[PDB]
Amino acid sequence: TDNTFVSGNCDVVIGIVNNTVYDPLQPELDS
Amino acid sequence: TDNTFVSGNCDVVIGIVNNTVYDPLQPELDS
Repeated sequence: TDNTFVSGNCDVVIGIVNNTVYDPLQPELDS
Repeated sequence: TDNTFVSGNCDVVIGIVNNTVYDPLQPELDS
């Protein structure tokens, strides 16, 4: 999430691909 | 907080206005 920005939806961009975007706040939830 | 930067106080800038700055970390800590 720090290296990318969320804009629009996935049905707009032409050629978009699916991949897992790492979120650094998720593993911190266990604290 | 990610789209803005914290500098100085509110008594310096001329024309500053009051609003609610959304912190994405609030729902993460509550969840």
